[PDB]
Amino acid sequence: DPAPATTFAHLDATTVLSRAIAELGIYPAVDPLDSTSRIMDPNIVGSEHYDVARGVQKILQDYKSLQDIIAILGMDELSEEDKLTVSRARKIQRFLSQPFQVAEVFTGHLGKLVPLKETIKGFQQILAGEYDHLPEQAFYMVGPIEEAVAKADKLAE
Amino acid sequence: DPAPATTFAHLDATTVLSRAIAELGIYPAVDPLDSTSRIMDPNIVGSEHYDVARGVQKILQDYKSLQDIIAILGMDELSEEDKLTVSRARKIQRFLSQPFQVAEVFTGHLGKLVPLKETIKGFQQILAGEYDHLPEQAFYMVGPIEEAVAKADKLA
Amino acid sequence: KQVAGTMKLELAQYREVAAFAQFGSDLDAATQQLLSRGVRLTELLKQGQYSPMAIEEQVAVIYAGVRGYLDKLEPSKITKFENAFLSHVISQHQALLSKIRTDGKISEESDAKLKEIVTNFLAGFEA
Amino acid sequence: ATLKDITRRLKSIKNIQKITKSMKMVAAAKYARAERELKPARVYGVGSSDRGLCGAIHSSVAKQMIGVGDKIRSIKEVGRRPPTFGDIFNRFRSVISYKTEYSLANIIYYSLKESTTSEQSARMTAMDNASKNASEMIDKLTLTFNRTRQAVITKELIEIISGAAAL
Repeated sequence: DPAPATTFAHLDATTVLSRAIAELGIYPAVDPLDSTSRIMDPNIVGSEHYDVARGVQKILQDYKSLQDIIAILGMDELSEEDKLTVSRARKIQRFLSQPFQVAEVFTGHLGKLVPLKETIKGFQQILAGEYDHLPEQAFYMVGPIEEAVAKADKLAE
Repeated sequence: DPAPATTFAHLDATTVLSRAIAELGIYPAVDPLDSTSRIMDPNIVGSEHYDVARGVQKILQDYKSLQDIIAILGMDELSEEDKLTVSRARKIQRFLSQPFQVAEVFTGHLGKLVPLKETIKGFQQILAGEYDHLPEQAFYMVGPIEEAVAKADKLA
Repeated sequence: KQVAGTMKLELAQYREVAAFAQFGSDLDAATQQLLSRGVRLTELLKQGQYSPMAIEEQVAVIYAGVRGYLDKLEPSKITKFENAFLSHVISQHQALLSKIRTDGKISEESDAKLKEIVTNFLAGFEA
Repeated sequence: ATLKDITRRLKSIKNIQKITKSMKMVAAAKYARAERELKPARVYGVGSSDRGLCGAIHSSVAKQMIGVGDKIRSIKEVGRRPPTFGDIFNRFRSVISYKTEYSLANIIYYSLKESTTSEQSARMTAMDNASKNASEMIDKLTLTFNRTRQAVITKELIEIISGAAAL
């Protein structure tokens, strides 16, 4: 749309929110394959931050192009390394969600603020495979990686 | 789209030049299945010219039908009538290629303006299997059908 | 022009196939090699920003791929490889870089030096 | 509905068409090897599997119903590799058709090799049809896209014209 389209260029960082993503209950409904920052560069945020982020988008984009395909062609036909990137992306999507302090009236959840390093570490760990045994819904609407692990036990009974 | 829609109302024929065909070394890169003519009608070009074209079209269509089974069962699991269609098809494919005068400078090969009746005859005789015994590569980059027999006799 | 033409042809046969990639368990050796080559030439086309390459440097790295030396190397590892391999050829074999340019093409001699630099370098990498 | 909707439905069903065509080719390759291996083990006869997407195969014997093949249990690791001696059934007829102690291994071996012939036969056919359906669907959406594409453009233009003419 002329209006929003003409605005992008006046910006150093763009957070793009999506109805499709909000519809799934993922809040904030930020689209990770369409949000950008000028400073998302290793010379600036460092090679550790940059690599993680890029990875998160990689598995997410890989997943996105498998979606419509395995939706009809069945899950079972997938390679055991492919259907792991399916399980991991689906967890990272949830781990992108987060209860907000100002949205307590909407969530039922307590607001949580995640320090930068803890975010990098949490995601680094999911990409690594350290939580393939943890259930999807454990990563949903929590703060730092600890609370996903704790949430996993509460769901075990 | 209105532009090509409106245009097509005035066209009597299409020459389609394809990248696929070029990559197979066929010059001119003309697609023999995609290229049509309004005058491809026996009442205009003659009963005979009609039947040969429709046989050449048919054998090339039927050659496309087998290329999967070629990939699946190999070439030696075709029926004896089917072994022929492939040879002939592949032999027709190449005879549709032809050297151009306009490129005599670039190549060293003499070009050919091939008279209509020799064109009609060449493919007429190929379809009938009057040249099945000849090597596949004799028909490639050649003028009339005599220069195919000439190319086959020169191959040691 | 030389190595480019191969890459271009080989990536195109790849593109003919790249759909049977993540759903291909029972593929023939031929189409398995088109993918492998495809996935690796693809990695060699990735490039860091703010670091353009001299033309001979490009052909030396495309050479790695088009000649198949990376065919058995893990996709994820290719960019790391390229960085180390290129640093090495700019560091130690400036002369060889000097000769891919001068000659216009890649001489039998340059084809010899590369055949050996890569084979040994690569072994060192995977060691 | 929208250009955006149609463009995506297009992206996925162009993908689907290519895989189903390749799986068809894989099934064909395993079928011919199974068909020319059905002959000597059939005269040897008188004296399902894990993998779905082979049409009515697993359902047809589940209708007639320890099971052989994983798709039986849920309705292991069989079908994939052509079944050897060491390792209710479907009996092969044509590419399009199939009908549902030593003498014991004999009866196991007879059905098992009849089973995969019918499987890759059927899968070949199913994927052939899935691919062709997809191809027909590609065209239909392609036609819609451009009918939408033309209307949006025209619509945008009539809005501009009406706006300038009203001045």
